[PDB]
Amino acid sequence: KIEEGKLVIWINGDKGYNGLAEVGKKFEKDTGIKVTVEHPDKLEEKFPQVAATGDGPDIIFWAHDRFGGYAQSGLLAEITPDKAFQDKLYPFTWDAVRYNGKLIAYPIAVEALSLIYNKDLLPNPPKTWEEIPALDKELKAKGKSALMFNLQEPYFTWPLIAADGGYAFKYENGKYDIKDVGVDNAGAKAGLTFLVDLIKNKHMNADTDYSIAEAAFNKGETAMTINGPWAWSNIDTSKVNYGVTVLPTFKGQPSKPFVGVLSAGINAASPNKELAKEFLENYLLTDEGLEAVNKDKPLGAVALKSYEEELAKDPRIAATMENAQKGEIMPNIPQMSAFWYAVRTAVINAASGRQTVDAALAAAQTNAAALKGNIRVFCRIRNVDIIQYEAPQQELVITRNINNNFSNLRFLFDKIFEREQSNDLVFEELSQLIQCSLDGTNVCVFAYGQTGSGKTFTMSHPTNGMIPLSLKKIFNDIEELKEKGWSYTVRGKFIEIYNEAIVDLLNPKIDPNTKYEIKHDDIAGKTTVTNVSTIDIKSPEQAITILNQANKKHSSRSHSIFIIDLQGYNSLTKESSYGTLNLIDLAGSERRLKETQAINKSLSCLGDVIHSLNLKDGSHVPYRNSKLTYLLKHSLGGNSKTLMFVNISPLTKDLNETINSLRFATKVNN
Ligand SMILES: OC[C@H]1O[C@H](O[C@H]2[C@H](O)[C@@H](O)[C@@H](O[C@H]3[C@H](O)[C@@H](O)[C@@H](O[C@H]4[C@H](O)[C@@H](O)[C@@H](O)O[C@@H]4CO)O[C@@H]3CO)O[C@@H]2CO)[C@H](O)[C@@H](O)[C@@H]1O
Ligand SMILES: Nc1ncnc2c1ncn2[C@@H]1O[C@H](COP(=O)(O)OP(=O)(O)O)[C@@H](O)[C@H]1O
Ligand SMILES: [Mg+2]
Repeated sequence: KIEEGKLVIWINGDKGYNGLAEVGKKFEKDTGIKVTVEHPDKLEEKFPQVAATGDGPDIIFWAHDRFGGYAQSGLLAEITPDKAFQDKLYPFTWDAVRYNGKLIAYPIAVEALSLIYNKDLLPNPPKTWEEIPALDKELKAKGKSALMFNLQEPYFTWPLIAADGGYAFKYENGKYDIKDVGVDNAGAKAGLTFLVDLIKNKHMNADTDYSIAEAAFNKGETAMTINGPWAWSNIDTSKVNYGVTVLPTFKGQPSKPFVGVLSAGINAASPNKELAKEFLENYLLTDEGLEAVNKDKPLGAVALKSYEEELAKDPRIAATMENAQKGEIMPNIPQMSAFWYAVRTAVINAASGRQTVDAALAAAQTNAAALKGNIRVFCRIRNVDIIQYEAPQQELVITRNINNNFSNLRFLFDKIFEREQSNDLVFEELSQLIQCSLDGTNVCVFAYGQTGSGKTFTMSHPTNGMIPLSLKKIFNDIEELKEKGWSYTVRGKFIEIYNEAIVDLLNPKIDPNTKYEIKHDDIAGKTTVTNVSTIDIKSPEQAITILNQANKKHSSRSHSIFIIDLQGYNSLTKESSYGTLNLIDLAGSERRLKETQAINKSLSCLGDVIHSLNLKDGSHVPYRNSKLTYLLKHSLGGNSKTLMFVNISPLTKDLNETINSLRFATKVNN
């Protein structure tokens, strides 16, 4: 638990935490209340984790964008400033920390990105992004470079991506429309394409991160960088004469940075809430409190009117607010984290050359929007006492006549297939996902349910199972894409997981000590299993034959995984792609004890993993916990797409296992 009678504070490592610690010392000196300031890594991810338990800091600092999520999860206390105190802060800063009509944090300062330039290398910085390549060539001839900035965090790249029309959520009326996302529109593609072109032309390096960019600029090696107010003090102590100015325009339009309000929230589980308020209102949010923090790392444009007025003629702060005015305040809705995770992955994938700009943003768009989503769950009622069900719009309602009362259990699916609806109709939901794989976005297709429910019929029917149809579709699409300069190779692996052991179902290695280790490349997001044999697929018919034979050999008590790797190269654009389609026929889920124990653990872990992924909020994803999830790690996370068929029997006698299956389903569908 949290210690009553103390304050523990968490703030990010890039802010002036030593200055903040000074404030805590004054608070301790006056009140006897000890204040401890900490800057743990990934604290914005740890907070929701520990605070869910009733642990964590009394006070948490972060930009306002994260706080809506915390509030929706009940992790924050409503703050209670009176009107005399509210009047001391700008109204627009109070707006940033209001969620569902309630104030959920104290606003501290307004932050936006600006262009920072070396006045000696570059007396007249470029007004446009478009000039940068030529400027870089000139500087390179003096052993310098034009621009270096953090490319790992979408916060830094977004202003360019937004310039020509990109946006997170359409703003119409009160509400941000979580169904209208602007991540893959023409504006966003244009911006990201420009960024990627800079990298292709060697004006920037895909690997550049915060530390690299900072050392480069502060050492006088690059002429420009892009950063926020917190970075100024390190430049002050450097030898560089720098200026802070408006970001470059793109296609004549201003870059639009996301505007953040550094905010301080109170842990709902703190037994120190009144003390936290005294500290925040009477010590931090004062001229002297803010100056202590500001002198450590600059805050930007502070929320406190008196001190803001005092610093207003600082040209760096003026530049900050000009860029701010041109950008947009960040939404604080829980969905923002989904947005950020999605865009982070897209940018990294495009910038590194692993995926085209279009394909990267397409996948991020889907992950970030409340539409079809990344994880799709379907119920398939096998064709056939038959249970009494209705499938209204989609909802499954099962009615039991429990001697002698009427029970109605309800379950919500993306779609429900039932009597005689063919494999060809079901495959229409998987069909468009094939193009995703060809574009390098990974895909998993699971069939789940009790033995007899129809998993293998769905996945492996020799004419129209999901496997044969997927192979058929892949080859059709590959042929069409030749017209656009693409050539692809198709490789398959067929493996089985039984009681946690991997068996190559194609080439069963003979050495008894032969190991099948799952080995990830967390850089490229690739995975191989040591010693599993791969076949080069020349036709669907060929692969289907091999798989038919490989089967000629228990299946109901193990996972069967068919892994198709798609590798493309385009001779016209010189681009590359690597995508994986995983087709999984799961072990039966029905309730030999070793088998049973292992299956339950595996299936339960699968559900744990999918559920967390669906929260898209950064909760822990325990891939290690099973060979299945560990194997499929890089086709489950990121902007990967998953399809889950929950197969069920229509027989009254199977009602209990059907209900178990259906309950698993609602867990993974969120
Ligand atoms: O697993 C991947 C990574 O996940 C973690 O980072 C996430 C955050 O959890 C998300 O909250 C989000 O971050 C946003 C952030 O919310 C937003 O306020 C802004 O961050 C600025 C910040 O306002 C500013 O004050 C200053 O500190 O710089 C920040 C940017 O670095 O923008 C963020 C997005 O870039 O998204 C990220 C993922 O992109 C985790 O921390 C990472 O370690 C992890 O790699
Ligand atoms: N939707 C369906 N329509 C008609 N027959 C089916 C359907 N699903 C399964 N079957 C039949 O039921 C039997 C058992 O199905 P199967 O796919 O083996 O279940 P599981 O793999 O889940 O144990 C198979 O012989 C199959 O032909
Ligand atoms: Mg089967």
